[PDB]
Amino acid sequence: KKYSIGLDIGTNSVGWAVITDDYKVPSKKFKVLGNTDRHSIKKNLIGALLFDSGETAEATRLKRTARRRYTRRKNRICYLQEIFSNEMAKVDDSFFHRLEESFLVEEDKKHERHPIFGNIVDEVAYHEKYPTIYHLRKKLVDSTDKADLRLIYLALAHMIKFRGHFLIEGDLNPDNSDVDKLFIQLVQTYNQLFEENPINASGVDAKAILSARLSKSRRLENLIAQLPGEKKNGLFGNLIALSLGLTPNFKSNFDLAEDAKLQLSKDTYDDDLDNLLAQIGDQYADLFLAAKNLSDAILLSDILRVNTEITKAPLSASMIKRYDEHHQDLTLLKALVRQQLPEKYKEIFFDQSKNGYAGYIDGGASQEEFYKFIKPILEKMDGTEELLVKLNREDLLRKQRTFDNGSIPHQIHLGELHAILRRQEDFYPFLKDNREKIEKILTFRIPYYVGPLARGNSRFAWMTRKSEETITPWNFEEVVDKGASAQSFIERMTNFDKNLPNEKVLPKHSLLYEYFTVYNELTKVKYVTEGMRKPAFLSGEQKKAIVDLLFKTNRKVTVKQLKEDYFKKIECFDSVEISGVEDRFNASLGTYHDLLKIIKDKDFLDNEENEDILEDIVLTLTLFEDREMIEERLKTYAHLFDDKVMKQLKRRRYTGWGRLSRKLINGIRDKQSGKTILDFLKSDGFANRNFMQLIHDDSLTFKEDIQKAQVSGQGDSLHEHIANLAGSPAIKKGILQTVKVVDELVKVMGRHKPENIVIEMARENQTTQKGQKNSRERMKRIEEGIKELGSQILKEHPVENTQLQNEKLYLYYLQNGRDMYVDQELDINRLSDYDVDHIVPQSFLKDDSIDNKVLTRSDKNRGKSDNVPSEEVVKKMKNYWRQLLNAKLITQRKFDNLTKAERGGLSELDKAGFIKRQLVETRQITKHVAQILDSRMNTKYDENDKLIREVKVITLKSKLVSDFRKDFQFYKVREINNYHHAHDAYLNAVVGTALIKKYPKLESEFVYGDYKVYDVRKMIAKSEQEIGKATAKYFFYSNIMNFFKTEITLANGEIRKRPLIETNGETGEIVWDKGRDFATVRKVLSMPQVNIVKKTEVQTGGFSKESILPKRNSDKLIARKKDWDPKKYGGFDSPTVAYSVLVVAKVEKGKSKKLKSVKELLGITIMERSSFEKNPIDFLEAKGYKEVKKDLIIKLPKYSLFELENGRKRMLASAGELQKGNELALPSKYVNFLYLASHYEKLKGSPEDNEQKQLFVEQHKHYLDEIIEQISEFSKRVILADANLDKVLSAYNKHRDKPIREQAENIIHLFTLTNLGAPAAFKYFDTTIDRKRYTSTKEVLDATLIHQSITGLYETRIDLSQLG
Amino acid sequence: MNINDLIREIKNKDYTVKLSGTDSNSITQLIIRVNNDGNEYVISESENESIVEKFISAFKNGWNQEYEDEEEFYNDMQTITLKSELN
RNA sequence: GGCGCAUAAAGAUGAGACGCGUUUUAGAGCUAUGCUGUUUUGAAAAAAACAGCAUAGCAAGUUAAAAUAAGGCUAGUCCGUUAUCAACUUGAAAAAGUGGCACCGAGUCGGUGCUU
Repeated sequence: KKYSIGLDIGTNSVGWAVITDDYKVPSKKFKVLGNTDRHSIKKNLIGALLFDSGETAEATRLKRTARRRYTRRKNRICYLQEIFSNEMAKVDDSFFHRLEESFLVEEDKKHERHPIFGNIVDEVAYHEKYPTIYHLRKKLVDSTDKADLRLIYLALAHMIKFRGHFLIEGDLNPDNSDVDKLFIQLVQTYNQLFEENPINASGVDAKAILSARLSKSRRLENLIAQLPGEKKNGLFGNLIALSLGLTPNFKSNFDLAEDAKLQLSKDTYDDDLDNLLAQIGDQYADLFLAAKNLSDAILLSDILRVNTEITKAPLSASMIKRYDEHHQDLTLLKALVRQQLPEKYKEIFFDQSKNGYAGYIDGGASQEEFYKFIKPILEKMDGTEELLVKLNREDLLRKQRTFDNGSIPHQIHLGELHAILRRQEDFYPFLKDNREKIEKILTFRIPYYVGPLARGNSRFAWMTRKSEETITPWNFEEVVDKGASAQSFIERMTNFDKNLPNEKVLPKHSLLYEYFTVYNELTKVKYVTEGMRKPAFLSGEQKKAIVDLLFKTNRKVTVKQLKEDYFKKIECFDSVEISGVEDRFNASLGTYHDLLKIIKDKDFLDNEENEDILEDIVLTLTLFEDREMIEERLKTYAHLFDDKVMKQLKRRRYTGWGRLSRKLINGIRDKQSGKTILDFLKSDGFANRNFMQLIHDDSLTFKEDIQKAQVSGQGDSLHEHIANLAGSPAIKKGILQTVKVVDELVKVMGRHKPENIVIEMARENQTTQKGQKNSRERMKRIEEGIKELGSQILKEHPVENTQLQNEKLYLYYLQNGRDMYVDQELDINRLSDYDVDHIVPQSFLKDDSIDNKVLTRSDKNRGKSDNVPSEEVVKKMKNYWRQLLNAKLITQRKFDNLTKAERGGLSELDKAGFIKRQLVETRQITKHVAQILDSRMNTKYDENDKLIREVKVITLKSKLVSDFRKDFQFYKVREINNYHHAHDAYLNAVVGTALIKKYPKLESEFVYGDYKVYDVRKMIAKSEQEIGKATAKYFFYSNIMNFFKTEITLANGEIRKRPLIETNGETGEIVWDKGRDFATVRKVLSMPQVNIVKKTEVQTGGFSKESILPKRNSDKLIARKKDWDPKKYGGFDSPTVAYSVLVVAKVEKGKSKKLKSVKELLGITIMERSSFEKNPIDFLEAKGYKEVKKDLIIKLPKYSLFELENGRKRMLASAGELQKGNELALPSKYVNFLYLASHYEKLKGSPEDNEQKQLFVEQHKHYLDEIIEQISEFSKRVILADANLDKVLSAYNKHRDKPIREQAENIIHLFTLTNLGAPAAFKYFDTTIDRKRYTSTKEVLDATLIHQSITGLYETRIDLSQLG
Repeated sequence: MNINDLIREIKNKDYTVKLSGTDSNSITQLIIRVNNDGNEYVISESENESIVEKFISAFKNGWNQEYEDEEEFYNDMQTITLKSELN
């Protein structure tokens, strides 16, 4: 039985379909497992697979980092206890035990309630003598007297847990800490970045302006007023305002799509800037790094202000002066309140619920809520000056422990610790004998290259241990082999190229890679010298000359710098039409300018032998971060550099990764040529090509050369192969589930291998569907065109961006009110019957772009041919269209489309292009899917190595099946029901297998493998129509869907009519049965049984909701620790039910507590799952259930399908609720009438079906009441939402005489009431009908459990009511 | 106003949101799970009104509707009526 | 679909560190009014509150300790929210195995015939 399989790959579903030769969908009676009356179910062999998406591994990485950092923190506390173990035991024994039980209730505690000092008296005098710990800190640095042991331990014990960022390197000096050198570092970055428009910041004083307190926004324009001028919205201006703490926009600063707001204090910055970076390019991230660094300098000058007794008192005096300003400012403020208002004094100070004082201190609030609360109220107060300066200065009432503590360099804690150790070195000699251990503890830092301290037990770490003892920070060097472990860190952190595996890719800023990309921009340069009329690609003499001149001179090179400084300075040409680069270069030798600026030796950089030396330096400056292994790795290069630049070279860094490896560029060669990719970029003859053609040169060796490496060596199983891929995790989950569905699928049909496997896959978009993300872009095209013209069309008719998407008006604004074909003026009001004709008609390429469609009055203004537009028009209009050329109204591609009449007509290369745009599969991961499905199915070798390729792997593109679907009107409303995916995969099989029937002769372009290389250099006829049943040519017309039609309309009303039942000439076998295929396939798509399987899951993830709630006494809380009361200590709430167990047991009924045989649902947390697997029956007797019956323990996961009366299918949501399962069988004429009802204003084609489909919409008003009938008498069987149903029926009866379009739109919105999964809300015309779910679960006990296979073709039906 | 407006800030309140939708599956039913339970909440995207405007248009009010289990959730959403409008 | 310049881009991935935030406790609340409690002089009320309670008015109000997914054993200054998954058949797992074909019609698949 010959058959083939259609598939479709999204990210939540996969469509699977089985077709036969006449495209009749098969159907089989099936075996039923369980205990029902029915023992066979006839099912159609077509459906889809639904499943929840596959999340990335980011959150688990973050919580892993959090657990590790709290682990190291607590173990630092354990270290400090280890040093002060004995002497603290000398004075007071249970002190550390008091610190251990600081968290309990005094009932639960077994020592004194006062942790510090034991008594009441020294504790009260402790808080009165020292209110904070900072007073104690500044006391202990500025002391001569002895102090208490537990006091000093508590001091330095505070000094360990909070140590500030290690992100500065070195010590505190104006090279890295003052605002002047870092500000001028930013200045050199800015002017040295641009090289044009040089600004000055020499005589200005950013220390005096930025350092002293004032208003921030008032400070903002002042530094603008000290520089000569950029703007108040300058890039430097918004940059420095960003560095102060204001969060500016950067939309108009770079002319980007959306707004570009960044908050440095927000945690979004560390990737949101990255998404900003992807809209500007990588050249600016160092400038943003300098902005962040200078912002840290501003914050450091903000926190340190005291400078009088600066001898070892940098911090604590500033903190306690801030404490005092809080104190006296509170007193004067309260005196101002009671002095002025005896109302709202309680609302400020006794509230803790309205963002007041008590909320900012004792309640739950923040400083934004408090300042935003008090600011009009304090503004209302009668006499109140010199406090708004604290409002704009953030100075009033500000606490100690804030979010601005993230600025603190650890050296302040280091030396501040250190002076305390100097004042205490004399009294307590243990400190004197342990001080290097103390500063060693504080200054410890696990490097990047080391990684975690495993013992081979991790999944993630790679440490090797040169000695074998406990890894301790006293003697950290005694264990670590940095060479071997860091060598693994070189190996564990490099990536492998897909385009060249078994090899390590390059860093991003390699000199080799930058030569690759600068040459990859210069390979597209095709310049016209004025007098040859020839855009000629460059020579290696020319390219090497320019690289010798310009790319070794400056980074950002414009075209006027280019043609001025080369073509006239060297070559003496005035105007050269350099067609490739518009203004500036996408690639630049920035690292070349870096190191050439550093070591100042052009001979050293132009050596061919120091290149791999620079690969070592680029590699080490790429990877490592800890400076010691930075410098020793270049002690190998201690010879070349005489230590001056090595005072600087260790600082400079580079991040990123190249997409290629050196063995793919400067590795393999053409054996015919003996040339690397660099050699082709410096010598590609007359035809200099881009690297995408260097891969895809099918005549040349490089597709074979890469492809012999793309095949694996010793291949692993399926799972590691899927782990080798490149995409989202969810698309990989779609690949794996696709393979599983193919596996069970071929296990269904006789265990016979299939014949053709078609794949469609396109996903991962977030571009907001281009409704309003495009009118600003094409409106910007209007503003550029009108900007160059000056013929102000926007003075007599300005239009709106809701109506800018419609192509008629937009094409009217494109051509400056002048028609292309006839030199005439297109009138304003007659745009309705104005015609939209294509450059190349609808028989050669299905194109709806701007690049093809132009606006005119008549179709006959073009000429008389389906060929290129007539030479009585282009030669006629070679002036105004060249004005469109000079003003950039058209691209060069659309230019040669319009000036294709220069080429006479459509050539072999033309139809070569139009055929090779329909079918060339250009997604990498799609070809990988084709390889993985290729490996499993075809496995019969021969005596040779030949894969006997019985199974064809056909890959299509969405334009073919999509435009087939739209042309033959088999419409697709994504919102009726989930059946549409299976119909999409079915049509994928239709178009794919129709291609393998009609054209087997060029299977080698849309099937992976090695078929015949016979192509369209001879399959295109060099003349008109080939003869009947004697055609060696493919066809004439570049569309491949023409033979499904009846009429092939030419550009003259001419019906090219192709034969009815299509065959193939070389086979003599029929390929298209036009007489019955559309009633057949239309009968297929209207089928009421389509296999829908929502895939089951075991719910994993986090334990519960994480925000810790206060100590109430509700009995549904989960304790944080096992010794902690959920009442007397609080805890978490709302756990995560992994899966629901179904249990028969006996509860103790009534006051007599007698065994009552029940069968009830029970939810399971994830926090009890491993306990449930370890012993379930002891867990359930621990739950309070007796007489467990283990053979009736029914594990019911999430989305386990249940069946009720009339086939009322419902999906099991969790233990607490249900979800809704049955589907909708809709006749296809209703689907089409809702489609064209929805598409009435956006029909997008010829007026024949605009009027035809329009009147056809106007026919069937009956269909609307038939659809509401279907939802009516359908919804009473399975939904049972009675009041909602009467609301929508009555509301439907109200607005019956509505305008048709939006009425049908509200019908489409009314279809959500049926759909699968969660209950939703929706809005018929104005009345938004509220959702309604089913929290009940008692009915499922009396229902039909169904277990499903992964294709839903082995149902297993279990009845709960038959169970005892 | 954006999608990751709602994702990040409703993420910041102690709920879980993990939407699922891309081409060609032209549906973007985000999931809410107002209780960590089978009481998940859902809004789609359809052709006329983006899911931001579906969200704020669906939650200008408090909780006042039928179910007595979700109301604090709606109160949470009440706060995020006002933050994105005046930032 | 965006073909967005006929071209087609960019991808999972894992190591370091801060800063919060949250929660419980320590941060003795003071005075006046009224109440429950034992004393006190008492054949019973009767202050001495030492306490607790509630209500008013006052008073201060910034910080610390601990934990930060339950915990696990392999006990490491490691790991625990990723991917992975119907059922029954064995098998510790790893895994492997488990179900006829044509024809007719279509309201969630049903019916007919044959092979058994």
